Amino acid sequence: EACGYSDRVLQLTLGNSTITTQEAANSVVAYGRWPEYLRDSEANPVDQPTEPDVAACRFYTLDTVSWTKESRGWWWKLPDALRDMGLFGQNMYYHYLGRSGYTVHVQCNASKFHQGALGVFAVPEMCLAGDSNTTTMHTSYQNANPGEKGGTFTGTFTPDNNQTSPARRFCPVDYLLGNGTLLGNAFVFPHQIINLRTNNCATLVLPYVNSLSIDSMVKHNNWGIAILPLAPLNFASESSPEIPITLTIAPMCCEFNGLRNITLPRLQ
Amino acid sequence: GLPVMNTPGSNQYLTADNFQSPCALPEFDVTPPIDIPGEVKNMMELAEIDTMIPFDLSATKKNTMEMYRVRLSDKPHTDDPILCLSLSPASDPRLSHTMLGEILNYYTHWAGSLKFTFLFCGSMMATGKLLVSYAPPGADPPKKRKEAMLGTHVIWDIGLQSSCTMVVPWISNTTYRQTIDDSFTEGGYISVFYQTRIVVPLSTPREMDILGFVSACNDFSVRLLRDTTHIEQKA
Amino acid sequence: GLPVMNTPGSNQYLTADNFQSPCALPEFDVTPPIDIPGEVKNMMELAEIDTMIPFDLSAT
Amino acid sequence: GLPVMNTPGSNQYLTADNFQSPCALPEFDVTPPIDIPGEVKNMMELAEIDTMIPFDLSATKKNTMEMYRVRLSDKPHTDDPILCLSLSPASDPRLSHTMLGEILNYYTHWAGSLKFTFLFCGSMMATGKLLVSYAPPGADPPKKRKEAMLGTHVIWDIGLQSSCTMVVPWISNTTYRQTIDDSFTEGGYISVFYQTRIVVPLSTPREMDILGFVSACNDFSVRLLRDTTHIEQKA
Amino acid sequence: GAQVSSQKVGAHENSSTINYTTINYYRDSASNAASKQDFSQDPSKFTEPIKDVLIKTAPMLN
Amino acid sequence: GAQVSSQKVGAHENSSTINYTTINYYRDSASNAASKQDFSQDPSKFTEPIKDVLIKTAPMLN
Amino acid sequence: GAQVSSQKVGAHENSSTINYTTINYYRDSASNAASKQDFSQDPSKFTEPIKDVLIKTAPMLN
Amino acid sequence: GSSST
Amino acid sequence: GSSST
Amino acid sequence: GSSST
Amino acid sequence: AATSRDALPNTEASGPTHSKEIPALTAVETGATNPLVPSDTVQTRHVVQHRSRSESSIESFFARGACVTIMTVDNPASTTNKDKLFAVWKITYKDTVQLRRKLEFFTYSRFDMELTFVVTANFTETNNGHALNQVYQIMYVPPGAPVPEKWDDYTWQTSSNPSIFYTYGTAPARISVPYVGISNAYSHFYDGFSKVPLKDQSAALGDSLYGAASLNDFGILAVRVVNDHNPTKVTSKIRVYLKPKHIRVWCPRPPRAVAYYGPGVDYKDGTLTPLSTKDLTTY
Amino acid sequence: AATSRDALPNTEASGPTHSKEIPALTAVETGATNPLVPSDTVQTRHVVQHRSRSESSIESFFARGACVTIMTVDNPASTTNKDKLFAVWKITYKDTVQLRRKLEFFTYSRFDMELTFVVTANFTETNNGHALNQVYQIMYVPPGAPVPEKWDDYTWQTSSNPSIFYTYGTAPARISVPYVGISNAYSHFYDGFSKVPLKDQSAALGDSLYGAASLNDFGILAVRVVNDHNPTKVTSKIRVYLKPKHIRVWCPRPPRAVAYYGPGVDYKDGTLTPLSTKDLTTY
Ligand SMILES: CCOC(=O)c1ccc(OCCC2CCN(c3ccc(C)nn3)CC2)cc1
Ligand SMILES: CCOC(=O)c1ccc(OCCC2CCN(c3ccc(C)nn3)CC2)cc1
Ligand SMILES: *C(=O)CCCCCCCCCCCCC
Ligand SMILES: *C(=O)CCCCCCCCCCCCC
Ligand SMILES: *C(=O)CCCCCCCCCCCCC
Repeated sequence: EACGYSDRVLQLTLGNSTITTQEAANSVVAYGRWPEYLRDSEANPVDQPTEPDVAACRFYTLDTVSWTKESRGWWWKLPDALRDMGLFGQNMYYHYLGRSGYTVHVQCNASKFHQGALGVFAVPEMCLAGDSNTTTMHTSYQNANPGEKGGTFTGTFTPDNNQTSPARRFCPVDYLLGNGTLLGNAFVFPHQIINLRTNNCATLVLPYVNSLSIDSMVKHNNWGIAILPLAPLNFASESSPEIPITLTIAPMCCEFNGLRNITLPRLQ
Repeated sequence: GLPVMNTPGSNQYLTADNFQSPCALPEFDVTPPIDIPGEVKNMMELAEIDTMIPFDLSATKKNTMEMYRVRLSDKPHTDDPILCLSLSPASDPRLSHTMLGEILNYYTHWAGSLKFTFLFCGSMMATGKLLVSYAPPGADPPKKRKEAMLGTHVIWDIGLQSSCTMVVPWISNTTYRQTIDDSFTEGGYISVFYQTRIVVPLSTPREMDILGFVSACNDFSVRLLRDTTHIEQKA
Repeated sequence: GLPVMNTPGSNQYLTADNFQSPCALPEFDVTPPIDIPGEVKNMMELAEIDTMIPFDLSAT
Repeated sequence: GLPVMNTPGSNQYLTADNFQSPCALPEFDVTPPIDIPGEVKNMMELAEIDTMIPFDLSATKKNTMEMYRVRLSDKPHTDDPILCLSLSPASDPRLSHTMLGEILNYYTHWAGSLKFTFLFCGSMMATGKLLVSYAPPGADPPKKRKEAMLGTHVIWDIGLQSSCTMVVPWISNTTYRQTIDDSFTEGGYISVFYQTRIVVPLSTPREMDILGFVSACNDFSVRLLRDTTHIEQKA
Repeated sequence: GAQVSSQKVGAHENSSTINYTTINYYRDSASNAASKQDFSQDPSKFTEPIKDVLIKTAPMLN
Repeated sequence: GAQVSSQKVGAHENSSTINYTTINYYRDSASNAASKQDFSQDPSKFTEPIKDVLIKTAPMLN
Repeated sequence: GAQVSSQKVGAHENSSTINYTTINYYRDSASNAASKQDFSQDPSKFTEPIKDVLIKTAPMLN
Repeated sequence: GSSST
Repeated sequence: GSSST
Repeated sequence: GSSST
Repeated sequence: AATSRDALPNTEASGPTHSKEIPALTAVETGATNPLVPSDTVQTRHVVQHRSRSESSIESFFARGACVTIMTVDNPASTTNKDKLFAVWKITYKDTVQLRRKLEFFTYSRFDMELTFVVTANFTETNNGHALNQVYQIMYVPPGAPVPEKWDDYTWQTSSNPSIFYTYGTAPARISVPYVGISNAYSHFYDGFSKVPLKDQSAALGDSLYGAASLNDFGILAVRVVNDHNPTKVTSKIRVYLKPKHIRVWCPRPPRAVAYYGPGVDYKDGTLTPLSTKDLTTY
Repeated sequence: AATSRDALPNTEASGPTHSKEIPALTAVETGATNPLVPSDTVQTRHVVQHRSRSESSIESFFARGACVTIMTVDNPASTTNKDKLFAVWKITYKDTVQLRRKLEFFTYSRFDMELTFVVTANFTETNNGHALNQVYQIMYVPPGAPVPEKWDDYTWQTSSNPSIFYTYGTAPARISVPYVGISNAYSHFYDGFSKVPLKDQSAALGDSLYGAASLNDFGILAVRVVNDHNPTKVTSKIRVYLKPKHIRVWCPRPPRAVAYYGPGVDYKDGTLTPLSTKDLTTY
C-alpha cells in the first residue's frame, strides 16, 4: 500500500497471542482451503461437540532446535507435537474424537552475511519408513510419536540389526523424504522456503485433511511438518556456524466428540 | 429370438475397453463424499507445479542431497558453463525424475512450453549477473557464452527478487516430441553462464548455491498412455 | 442377422445378478395373496424390537 | 437377457467387412490435419494424367530409356506401320505398366474411352504428316495404311503445336472389359503410319524420335478390386 | 413399452439424474427380474403393538 | 432413456457433428461404463497457494 | 442417435428408396466403421497444373 | 412408448 | 432421434 | 425418449 | 465449464519490451510457481492451439485393467495324498507394483471398481489322460463370513456371499463393485495406528502395526474348481485385472522412487540409489 | 457436391466439323494433359451414362484387411532347456509387400487403423499328449515402455499399456487405433536424416540412416501364451491384418516397379528388368 503496507510485514493474532514479522515471504494456505468447523451435511458423531475456541486455538511455541552444517533435517507430526500443549492437549485426551486445522509459523533469523535455505513442507498423511530390513510396518507408537521434541532426518539408511530386541523406530533418509520418494518433488506438497537472504520465516495455514470428517487424534496424525536444509548453512568463514529454528503452532477451528475419562498413553 | 451375427472382436478382453458389467453388490449403501481439500482433475496440473532439479549427478553427489545444489563462487569472469543440460524432459537423467519428468514417463508423446526458475541461495551481501540460455537443436551445443548468447536467453540480475524464470518456448518441427532420447525429436540445449561474476565483500562467504526448478506452461500436453520404466518387479 | 460383439462377462453366472429368464410353467393360475397379519418390509424393523441380552455367560 | 439367435456368418472374419470395433487408445489427443497440397480423392484421377508408353520393348531396347523412343526417318513414303499395338490396357506389355495400366491391374473390369497423345521430338525444320489409327475388333489387324484408314483415325500434321491426340472411343459389346487378354472382351488395334513422309532440309538430322502418352477420358471407370501380379514376395 | 427409471448414484466420475432402461421380454411376471424399487414401513406392529398409543415423554404406566 | 453424445472427430474420412449412443442396462451406477466427459480445473490450489493473490508482472516480494 | 442413409440399389428383386441404419456404439471416432459416403474431385491439379487456364479448342501454344 | 419413472 | 440422410 | 447432449 | 478435451490456450503475438513490469523476476520462497508463458520473456507469433489434455484426465490415466494378482488352483486325482488346492487371496492393489504406483500419486481416492478374470489351465504330468471342461467358483468372503477350509465344505453354498461361476474357454469373467469403503474416501496412506497403547495396560495388548487400519480391510476371494477329482491332474491360474472406474483423487504426492518393500512406505537397504551418474556440464 | 458413386458424364451427340477450332492439336511440353472426349475427334451418338467411380475411391481401394506380419509363439514342456518363446514385433506396414505397394502410390496419408488378429496353433512332436485351450496376451509396448525379456516378467502386468487377451477358438480379435502420428500426416517417404553431422563433432556421432526418422517409430507388439508350460508342446501363430479406415492421401507417386529391397527405396542387382520383350510392330 501507498501509505506503507507490505507482503513482508505481517501480524497474526489468535486468542491472547500475537506474532509480528518484518521479513516474511507472504503466507501459504494449503490447497487454498482455510480451516473450518464440521458442517451438518458432513457430520457423523451425533453428540454435541466440545469446541474450546480461545483456550486451545492460540499459539504454542515448541522447543527450539539448532541448525548447523551437520544438520540433515527435522520432522514433526500433528496433532502429536501439540499433545502436551495446555488445554488443547487436555481436550484431545478427554475425547475419543477430534479434528483440527493449524497455523504453522516457522522462525529462523540470521544476518545479511549468512546463507542457507530451509524447505518447510506440510505433508498430509506423512507415513515414514522404519529401520528394518527383516520386518515391515513395525515402528512402535512410542517411536512414531516423539511429541514436541520431533524427530530428525538422516543422510544414510542404517538398518536395525538387533533381531532379539528390535529398536522399532523410523530411519528417515533425507533425499528420499523418509518415505521412498525423491525430495525434489516434495514441492507438490504445501510449502514455503526460508531463504536467509529473503525471509526470517515460513507461515503455513493448514486445513483439517483426512478421508473422514473426524477421527481419533491419539491413534492418527493428519499432517507432518518436514523441515530440510535445501542449501546448507554458511557464515562468513566460520567452519562451525549455528542459528536457532523456533517452531510455533496454533490449532484452528478444533472440535471434539465422544467425551469420557482421560486417555493415558504408554509413551515410553 | 432376434437374429444376431457375431463380429470379430467377440469374447476378447481389451484392457482399455469401456463396457457395462453386472454389479456384485446390488443396493449397497454407498458412503457419500465429503469435501476433502486438494482434489486433482488432470495429471498436467501436477506438471505445472515447480519441482527441484538434481543438476549435479556426479559419482559422489548423485543420490545424496548434494545433487540438488549448483555451486557458484566469486571467481573472475569466465565464459565457461556453470551447467549444461539437454532438453529431454523424460529421458535426460537430471529431468527424468522430477514431477514433470515422472508424469511424462507414463506417456509416449509430449508437447508445449517449459519454464526453468533458478533460486539464489547466497547471502544478501552477494551480488551478480548470470545468463540463462536455450538453444534450439541443429547446431553445435554451446560451450561458451558467445554461442549461448545467440539463442533464447535471459540475463538475470541478482537482487531482492531472489529467483529468475526462463521460459523455454515450444519450438519443434513435429507436433509432439517423444519421451525417449531420439535425434528426430530432439529438444535442444539449456546452459547457464556468468554474465559478469558473483561479487562479495570481505567477511562474507565466497561460495554459494543456486537451486533450479522446472515446471510446465499452460500450453503443455501429453499423450499415448504407457508403462513407466521408473518402477519394476523382478520376481 | 444384427452384428453383435460379445463383451467380457459373457456366459458367466454371477449369483447376485438380476436378469429375466424363461418361465417353466406358462399361464399357471396363481393363487392370490390374502392379508396375513405381520408383514415385514425390511430386516431393520426386526432389529428395532427389544430382545433380551444373555449377560451372564459364565461357565455354569 | 434379450432372446437372440445366431445366424450363419457368426464369428467369421471377412477381410472386406465394415464393422465397429473397440479403440485401444481412448481419449488420445489426435494431431489435426494441415492443408497439404496434392490430395487425391479417387484412383481414376491418376489414370487421367498422361503417362509415357514403353513402345519399343525389343530385346535390346526393353528396360532401358530406349524403350520409350519411337524412331522415325525422312525415308520415302511407305504404307507399312511405324508401330502396332493391341488395345489391352492392363495386359499388353506396352500399356500394362503405364500409370493407367498399373491402376487397372488392381481391378478386374475396365470401361470408358482412352486417349493417345504423340509428341514430335524432331527439329523445327522437320515437317511431316502421320496417320494415327484405331480399328475396333473383329477383322484382320491392319498391316497397311489402306486398312487402317478405314477405321477411327486422325491425320496429324506436324508444325508449331508439337503434339497430337487421338481419342479411342468406348466401342464394346460388353458393358465392361476384363483386365486380362481375353478374346471375348478384346479391345481392337492401334497403329501409326506415315501419311506423306518426314521431310528435312540439308544440315538437319534425318532421324528423330516421337514419344507417346496414354491417359483415360472422363467417362472411364474400373471395378472389382483385386490383387496385382506386378509385385510379389517369394519367401 | 420401455421402462425408464433413476439410479441412486453413489461414486460419481469427474464428469443431472442418471437413468437405466428396462424391457420385459416375456408374458409371465415370474420371468421378470427384480425391480428393487421397494417400500419401507414403520415398525409399530412389532415395536409398539399396544392398544393404547404410547407417548414417549409420558409415564408408560399410569 | 437413450443418451446421445458428441464424438471429438480426429481423422476424418473423405466423406456436421458425429454422435454415439449409450443405454444403461443396470440399476446400480457402479455397473456403468466410464463417461469420459470430464472436467478440467485451474492448478491454483497447488501452483499459487499464497494468501495474497500474485500479479505476474509485479515484484513477487514487496 | 440413429443414422439413416440410402443404398444405391443395383439388382432389384421382382418386388421407392431402400435405406439402411447405423448406430455408433463407441465414444472414439476411430472405432467407427467406414461411411463410404465419399466425395469426388476434379483432376485439374494433376492434369492441368498450368498457370494460364487452357481452352481445349484453342492452340495450346500461342 | 417410453414409460418414465 | 433418427438423423435421416 | 432420447436424452441428447 | 472447461472440458478435459478442450483445446489449450492460443499463443498470442507479442512484441518488444522496455518496461518496469518484471515477469521474469520472482521469489519461490513464497510457495508459488511463477505463471509464465513464452510471450512474457520472448517475442512470439500468433498460434491457434489445437492440443488437448483429454488423455491425462484422472479417468484416462487410470482407464486400463491392471494385473493385481495371480491365483493358483488345481483338481488332482482322487487317490492323491495331497489336498485339492483351492485359492484364498486377501484383496488389495498392493501385491503388484504398477497400478499401486499410479494410485500412490495421490493420498486419497474414490472409485467404482471393475474386476476382470482371465483363467488359464494346463496339464502337469507327462501322463496321457484327459480332463473334461472345468467350471470355476470365485466366491467373495467379506470380513466376518466363514472362510473355506476345504474345497468342498458348506461355505461354498454362497447363500449370501457373491459368487461367480466361470466356464473354461468362455469370454473372461467380469463384475463391477461399488465404492465399498467405511470412510468417505480410500486412504492410500494412513499415518497412524489402530490401537492406543495405554499405560495401565500391558505392552503386548496395546501393540499394533504402523500404518495399518482395519486388520481385515476388505475380505478375500476364494477360488476353486467345482469339478470332482479327475485321474489326470490339471492345474489352473486365475489372473485378476482391476480397473478403477468413475474415479476421483485428492492430495498429490511424489511417485515411488525406490523399490517397494512390503505394504507400507518402507525401503530396503541396497535399493536406495535410483539416479545415474551425469556430469553438471555434460549435455 | 459430386459423390463417388455418382454416374459419370453422358456422351453427347456430335456431328461433322469443318472449323478453325483444333482440339486434337496440343503441346504436352506445358505440363498439361489434353482434356479430350470422343466427340472432339469422332462423330458420336447420345449415350446416357450409368457407370460410377465408387469402387476406385481412396476408401474403397484400401477397404480390405491386409496381412502385415506373422508372429510365432509357443508353450513348451517345463523340463525343456530352451526358453518359452514369446514374440516381439516392431510395428510396420513394410514387412510384407502388397499393402505397402498400395499405400506407396501416395507420398503422405492419414488414417484410423483397424487391426484384426487370426490365431492358429498346432502340435510339434509325434507325441500323444494334450493341451487345454490356450489364452494369448497381445500387449502393445509404446516407445519408452519396458520391453519384455521373459514370457512371465513384470511387464506383462500392463497397468498402462493396452493389452488384448485372446481365447483360442473364439472369433478373431479386433481393435481400432486412432491416427497416432507426431506429424500432421504419415510420411510414406522421408528424403532426409534424423541427425546433422557437425564438423566439430566426430563422424561416428553425426551418423544416421538415410530415410529413417524416429528410430523407434511406433513401438512393438509383444505376444505370449498365458498358459503355463504343458508336457506336450504347442506352437502357435498370430497373423496380423491391417485395414486403413477413414483414410486420406496426398501427392501421387508411380508404383513400385521392381522388387522391394528392405525398408527404403533401394533396389537389388538382378531384380531391375521387369518388362518383357515385345516388338514395335507386333500387336
Ligand atoms: C488401503 C488399501 O487398499 C485399498 O484402498 C483398496 C484395495 C482394494 C479395493 O477394492 C475394494 C475391496 C473389494 C470389494 C468387493 N470385491 C468383490 C466383490 C464381489 C466379488 C464376487 N468379488 N470381489 C473385491 C474388492 C479398494 C481399495
Ligand atoms: C513410416 C512408416 O510406417 C507408417 O507410416 C505406419 C506404420 C504403422 C502404422 O500404425 C501405427 C502404429 C501403431 C499404433 C498403435 N498400435 C496398437 C495399439 C494398441 C494395441 C493393443 N495394438 N496395437 C498398433 C500400430 C501407421 C503408419
Ligand atoms: C415398448 O417397448 C416400445 C419400444 C420397443 C423398443 C424395442 C425393444 C427391443 C427389442 C425387444 C424385442 C421383444 C423382446 C421379446
Ligand atoms: C430409453 O431408453 C427409451 C428407449 C429404449 C430403446 C430400446 C433400448 C434397447 C434395449 C434395452 C433393453 C433393456 C436393457 C436392460
Ligand atoms: C439415437 O441413437 C436414439 C435411439 C437409440 C435406439 C436404440 C439403439 C440400440 C441400442 C444401442 C445401445 C447403445 C450402444 C452403446
